[PDB]
Amino acid sequence: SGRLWCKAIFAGYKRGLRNQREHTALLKIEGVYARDETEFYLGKRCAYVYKAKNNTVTPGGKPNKTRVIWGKVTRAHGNSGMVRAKFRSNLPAKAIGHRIRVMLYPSRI
Amino acid sequence: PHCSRNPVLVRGIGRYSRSAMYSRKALYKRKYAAPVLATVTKPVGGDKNGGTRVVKLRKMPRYYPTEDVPRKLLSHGRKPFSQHVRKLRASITPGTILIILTGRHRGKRVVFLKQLSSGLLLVTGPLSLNRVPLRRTHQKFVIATSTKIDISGVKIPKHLTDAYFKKKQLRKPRHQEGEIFDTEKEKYEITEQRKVDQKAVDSQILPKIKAVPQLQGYLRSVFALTNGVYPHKLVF
Amino acid sequence: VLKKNPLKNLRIMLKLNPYAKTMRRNTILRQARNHKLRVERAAAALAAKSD
Amino acid sequence: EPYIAWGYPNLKSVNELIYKRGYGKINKKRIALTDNALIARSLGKYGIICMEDLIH
Amino acid sequence: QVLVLDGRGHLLGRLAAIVAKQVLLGRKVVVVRCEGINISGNFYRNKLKYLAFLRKRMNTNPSRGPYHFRAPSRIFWRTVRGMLPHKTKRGQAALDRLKVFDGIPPPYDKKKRMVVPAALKVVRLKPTRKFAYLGRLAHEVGWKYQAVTATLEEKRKEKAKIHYRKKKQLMRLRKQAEKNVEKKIDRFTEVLKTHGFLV
RNA sequence: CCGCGGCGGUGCGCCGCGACCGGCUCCGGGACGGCUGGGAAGGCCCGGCGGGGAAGGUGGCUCGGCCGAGUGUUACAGCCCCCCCGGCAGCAGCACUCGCCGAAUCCCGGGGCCGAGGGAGCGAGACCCGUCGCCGCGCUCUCCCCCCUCCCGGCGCGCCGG
RNA sequence: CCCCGGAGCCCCGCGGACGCUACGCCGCGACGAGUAGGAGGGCCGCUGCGGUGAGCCUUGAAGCCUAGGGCGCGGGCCCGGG
RNA sequence: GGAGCCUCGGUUGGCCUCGGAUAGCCGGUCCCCCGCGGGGUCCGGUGCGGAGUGCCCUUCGUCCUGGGAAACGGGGCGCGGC
Ligand SMILES: [Mg+2]
Repeated sequence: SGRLWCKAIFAGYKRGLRNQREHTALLKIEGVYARDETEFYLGKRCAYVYKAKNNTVTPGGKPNKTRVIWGKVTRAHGNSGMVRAKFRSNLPAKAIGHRIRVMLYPSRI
Repeated sequence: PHCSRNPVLVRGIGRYSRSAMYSRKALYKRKYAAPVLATVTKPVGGDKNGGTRVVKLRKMPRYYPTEDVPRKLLSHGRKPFSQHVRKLRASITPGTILIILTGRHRGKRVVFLKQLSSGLLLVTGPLSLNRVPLRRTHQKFVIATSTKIDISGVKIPKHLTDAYFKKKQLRKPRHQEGEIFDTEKEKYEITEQRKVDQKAVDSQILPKIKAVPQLQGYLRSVFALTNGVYPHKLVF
Repeated sequence: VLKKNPLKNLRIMLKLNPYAKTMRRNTILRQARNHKLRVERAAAALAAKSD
Repeated sequence: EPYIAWGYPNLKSVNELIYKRGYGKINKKRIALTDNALIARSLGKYGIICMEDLIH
Repeated sequence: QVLVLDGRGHLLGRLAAIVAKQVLLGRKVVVVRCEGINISGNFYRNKLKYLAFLRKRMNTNPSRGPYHFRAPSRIFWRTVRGMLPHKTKRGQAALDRLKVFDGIPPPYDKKKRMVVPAALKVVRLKPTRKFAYLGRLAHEVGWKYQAVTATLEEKRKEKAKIHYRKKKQLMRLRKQAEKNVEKKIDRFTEVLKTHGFLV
């Protein structure tokens, strides 16, 4: 009857200084700030929940305006709890600093 | 009718030798001294006039498609889903408490019963407590909380299985045109044998969970993450 | 043919080298014997600490 | 020297380099060593007929 | 959902980098009491730094050229703007997210404010070194309202002293109530200390 | 037409799961070799021997309540440290993680990601298919025996016979 | 100690494609920068001619426009509407 | 009190002392001063802060009836006043 997802930030894409690989997203999960503690979220199903103008379908309910872009948390990113994800569709790059949802049900523990 | 002689030392690796298995299987003393155009193949028929007809069981086809795909290379290792090995996680034991995460029963705490014969977890929250039926779940979609009741002295019915938890709608031969064919009828029954099974299972579960203090309150509660609570921090 | 790794595939390792069967039968049986002997030494050490 | 790193390897090093990276030159082609028959056909007149003979 | 940071005792660029990163990560940050920001290196060094910044100006039209903000809140806004990619839309959105104040306004004086020890002077500078207050720096460059802000902060320190006196009175009532009730919550207090509370 | 009975391409779209393989990236364990055939260390200390910082002392002073603290003065051993005469399981480069090289003197198990694309029956009465090389193993053509025994049978929850 | 109008087989020395525009199909291995320049292939494009399509067409040719469906790495091409 | 268009962010809140860094927090104030409160002296409790942001506060299934511990609490965007 409450929240079943963890707060995270789409901090940007996999990029160098002047390059950009848009097929890999960088995710900052709130609460974890180290490489040792981000081993829990390896493989978790993640999504960017947004909404638009036109009504679209919804599994298990009436059609609404909300939409998602699903994905999968691939591996960690560099010593500070930053983690990587590869979505099945690329993010619009308007989601910089907005919430994404890392769920809890590729549960292995 | 004899079983396996060598034990499973490492999976895919025999235990003793070639020679010790030779001595045990005893290929010694088992040194064995052991060194058409006219008739029809398979008709089954008979007739009154002209004698008995020679029929052709499994006759030749009447149409061949003008293009077709060839055969395959036998794929060398593939087994169907009914012949797979069934895995279990180390935290899921018969008698634990599970947090269901993905269904419409979302965040609920369920006394776990047993692993079925299809890889799907059997699930029975008490219907008086948590409003959960006899329901299947999956291991990947469930956080297994390490709270284990004594459950080994119950009698689960054997007739409930993957063939028992199966949907039966969407039949073919209807008229298919109009305002018909499964857009109507709006419902699905409860099939009161399911009710009798639910009563016979939770009447054995409930006196073994009302002995532990506040356990029924923990089962009637629902799981939800809040501020300052992170799953890499809390232990379950 | 897809090259399967002999260090990860035991029957490919046996197709290239049939003595790897005994090479992996030993360091399982001998290491199990040595682990049993170290558990027996630890039990004798606990008996000496109790005595 | 300044463009290479060279050293004296070990038996397990030769084992990884021949089993995991076993690529032979048969008819000027880089063919994987998925069978002992390849080495037995190529070096059968030299006494090296298997992976173990080649490693030795 | 909004951080309220205190500018008292926090270093200028050390605080500005953390504020810039946390605002680019999509979070509303309100940095307040920015005349209490101290800058490492003594006052003549920091004053000649800002006077050289004042000397850097456009020759043909200085109204078109560099805008030299004297207030300490706008100096902090400038040193976060120099760290944000402010030529882009996400940098302009970050500048819209950041709200910086001189003194501390009545929308934020009755809020619990945060302290960053990763940008604080006692943590970062050696105690034998020197520093300079941004309030004194701004007042001797030309910012007008140090004294008005000082009187308003004196008024709200009196008000906060009254509030903290009332909080101490509520806390002594809470402690004497726990002393009265610890005979009838004997098995309510014990089940918190067997799991790790009140000890 | 009732059959998802067997084969083949498959689904209108959105998906999920299982097992297996290839490439990776990590984790938890187990046991082994060499050394100065490891160095110091952990335990009981024994009969001697020399030297040095300076202690339930001696003792100039200071600070307090016969007693405590600081400083300095000769310096024994009853505060300790180092070296020689000589010896006992007690060690595993050790989760008392004090610092190496490592591996036919080496192996097991687990977690996360990515991808599967190649298709050796186009026969008229005879299967629209298996499998080739490697490690095995189960049955049978050899016969016995012990235990758990579940579909089933018998007897009073227990026992007896695929 | 027999024939395969059929031993029935991972191989059929008995005729032998679904796979064969042999200028075709198929299987491995390595490689892939480029100006000036050189060579090859265009079922890329324009115009006219000799053959050819029992070719297309007032029940609508060429040309032109297109917020449509597409194909080819590409040169460009085939349809849908006016 | 009503559907119906557009644009979006969200997924409990924290309603507050100043202050020092070679120190600080909390008491009664038996003792004293100043305008019930503040300040000073002595004393007592913790100080890698449990009078803890490594923190605190709210439960996030419902209703039926019939007992125990606790409570005279809550509500009608409750009406008028300070
Ligand atoms: Mg919503």
